[PDB]
Amino acid sequence: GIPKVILPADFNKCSRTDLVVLISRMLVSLIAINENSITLTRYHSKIPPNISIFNYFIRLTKFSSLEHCVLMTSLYYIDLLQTVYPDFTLNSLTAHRFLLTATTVATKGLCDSFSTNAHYAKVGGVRCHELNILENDFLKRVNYRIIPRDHNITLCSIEQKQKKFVIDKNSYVNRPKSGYNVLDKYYRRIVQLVGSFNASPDKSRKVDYVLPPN
Amino acid sequence: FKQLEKLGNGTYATVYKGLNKTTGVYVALKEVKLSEEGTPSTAIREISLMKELKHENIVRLYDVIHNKLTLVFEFMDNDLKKYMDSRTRGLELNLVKYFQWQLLQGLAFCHENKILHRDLKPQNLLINKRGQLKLGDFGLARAFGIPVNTFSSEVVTLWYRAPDVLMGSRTYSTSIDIWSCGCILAEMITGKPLFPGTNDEEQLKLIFDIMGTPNESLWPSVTKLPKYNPNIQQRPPRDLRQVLQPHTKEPLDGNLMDFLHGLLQLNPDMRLSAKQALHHPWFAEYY
Repeated sequence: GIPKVILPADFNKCSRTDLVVLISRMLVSLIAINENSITLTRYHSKIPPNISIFNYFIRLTKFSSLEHCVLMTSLYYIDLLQTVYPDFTLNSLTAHRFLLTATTVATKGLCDSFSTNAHYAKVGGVRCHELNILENDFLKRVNYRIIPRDHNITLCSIEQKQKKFVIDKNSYVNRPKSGYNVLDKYYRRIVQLVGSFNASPDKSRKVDYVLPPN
Repeated sequence: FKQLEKLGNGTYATVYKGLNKTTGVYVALKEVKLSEEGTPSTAIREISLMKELKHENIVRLYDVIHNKLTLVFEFMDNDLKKYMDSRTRGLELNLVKYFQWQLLQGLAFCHENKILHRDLKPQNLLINKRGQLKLGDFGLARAFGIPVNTFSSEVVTLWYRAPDVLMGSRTYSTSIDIWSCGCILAEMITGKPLFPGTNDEEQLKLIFDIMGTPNESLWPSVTKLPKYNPNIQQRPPRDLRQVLQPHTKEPLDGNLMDFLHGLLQLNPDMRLSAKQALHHPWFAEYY
């Protein structure tokens, strides 16, 4: 027998401890798959850090006042970076450094209240400079296309530097909620996949998560 | 690019005029100081949103150049504030209308993509040698389509700030930009600024001396504003015509006046929308 908390439709009206368990769950599920299936990146650690993703994730949340939309954005930034930085895969060597980075770009990019990198580096465990070049890397690879919007990923992929081929490979109007439908789409997805207790980081929080069928 | 003259300043950026080395196209290079703060949040926000704002009435960002960071903006000659100084006096009313057309056109685009400029003033209304007006400097702007907790920001002047914002409001929507438009408008009409306040306190008083104090009756939302005062000396609204007319060479027609009142309601929800503004009888002859 295990608890069964029902979440709201709007992720903002929802406890951001719940989001930090939901995302962490999705993260190690990707980490398992992406691995159980090599030019290094800045998001690479020499060895897997001895702190689980969740325990690292709440920490960042508590001591840097990470807003909800930033937590959702962070998850989304995986799909972004994974689609436009060929070299980057999420895996137990990239999670942390990527997370630290994403988190603090989402906040500085999209929010009214934010800290300094020097504040973020301290909580995150890295030197300030470490975080500065780690922040700069991401922004270059993503081409500053950080606003989660329906066509954002595609437009980012298109805005990449393009190889010339012999044969060429071949407006948010009327679009619902002006194309700001991404973060809900992710919210609903993680409750659908890792919402139950069967994912991998069972240890973290013993709960089944529901989302009204609507 | 080869820099050829500084143009303005701030604590964020030093701006220069330069040239493309393929097309002779003139550009404004905006050098952003690149630090314990890392990559100036203000840049991440500007670069970010600009890519999202392509319109013939929003200054274009051409590229980004990377121990520094240069934002390459489409070079604009002067600005509404600087353009007016050159006369001396408000602009002639056919030109007043056109400029207010261009501003609302570009902003109507912002508001459609769910982005608030938040800091519209005549410096931020740049004007090229060809008479085109384009909104610029989206440093304080936000994509409000991302439901984050809103906190307002320190600005150099408050003359264009909505009364509710000055009353600590943190649930303001797209209506913050429409207030500034009604002030930009009065300015262009008269020559002098409508609410030339010195500080938080004075600006509000100066608004209420003309607009009347808030009408708790038809605006109940105001009692929830953090800086709200229930014990203000209640003032009757002064009719705008007798405030402007004395200092505008041409007669102010009814349409112009209804339009102006529509922008400068105290209650946000009573404020005209950019889309609605562009279909006011005042702009009929543009169709």
